Amino acid sequence: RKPPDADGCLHADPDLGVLCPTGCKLQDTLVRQERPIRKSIEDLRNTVDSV
Amino acid sequence: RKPPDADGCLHADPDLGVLCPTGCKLQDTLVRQERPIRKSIEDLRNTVDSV
Amino acid sequence: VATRDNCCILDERFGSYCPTTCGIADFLNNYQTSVDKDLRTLEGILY
Amino acid sequence: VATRDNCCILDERFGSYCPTTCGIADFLNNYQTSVDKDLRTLEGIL
Amino acid sequence: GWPFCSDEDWNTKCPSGCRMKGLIDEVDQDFTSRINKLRDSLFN
Amino acid sequence: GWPFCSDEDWNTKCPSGCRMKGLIDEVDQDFTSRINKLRDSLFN
Repeated sequence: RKPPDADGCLHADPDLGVLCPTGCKLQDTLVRQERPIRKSIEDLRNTVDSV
Repeated sequence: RKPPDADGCLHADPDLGVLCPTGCKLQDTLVRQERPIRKSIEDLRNTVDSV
Repeated sequence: VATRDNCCILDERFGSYCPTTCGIADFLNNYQTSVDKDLRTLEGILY
Repeated sequence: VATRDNCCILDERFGSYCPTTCGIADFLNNYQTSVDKDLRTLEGIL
Repeated sequence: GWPFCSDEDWNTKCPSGCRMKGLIDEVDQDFTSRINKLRDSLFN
Repeated sequence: GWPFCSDEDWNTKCPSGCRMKGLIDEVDQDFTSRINKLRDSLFN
């Protein structure tokens, strides 16, 4: 595998180069992703038991 | 002229790649440069207006 | 919100403040390690 | 005391905060444009 | 060819936001895939 | 091979800190040179 890069875009002013997600955008992404993953793991544990 | 890049370093972990100054470091740089620059310009205006 | 009292370097002319990508990388490591442990537990049970 | 790279912790799980480089770029654009105009005027005086 | 970072550099020099989103996406894909495989194994 | 940004991307996506440091330093060098030239003409 090769270190992955995602979500960059080229600004109209070449001097600014490639723009990338800020720390706020990345934080929003992580908080949004963590919730369903943690809930799914909790539910899955219970389903193992309710089977 | 090719856009200037500066102060980057390679992290020991290749997955993290090139590290660059944070917004805090960049802010410090600008705050410190702006003061003597603006004062020097006021000084020049006064020398000119004093004629 | 960032204020002079909770953010010692605050200069609002520079805009709103956000975590740095170092904070993002450190959060990601904590999250990834934690979730992976729980997934390994379930993988041991169902496989 | 807290070090200046760790004195703006606004979320305990995400660490200390900094402005974004968009804020840096926008501040730089205004500063550079303003100072350049003042220098142009001085440089135009004979 | 940038020089190597010092240990002290962390928190004053940080990764590209594009590299981080890449890493974040990889972790979410791994976790989503593993949850789906576990669900497929509830009744084998 | 990145796509071009849209007007709505600014503030959500931003430049590399290495590029901004480069640009900041270039502006300071330009202004310092221009101020010194004006000084040489007024006091020299």
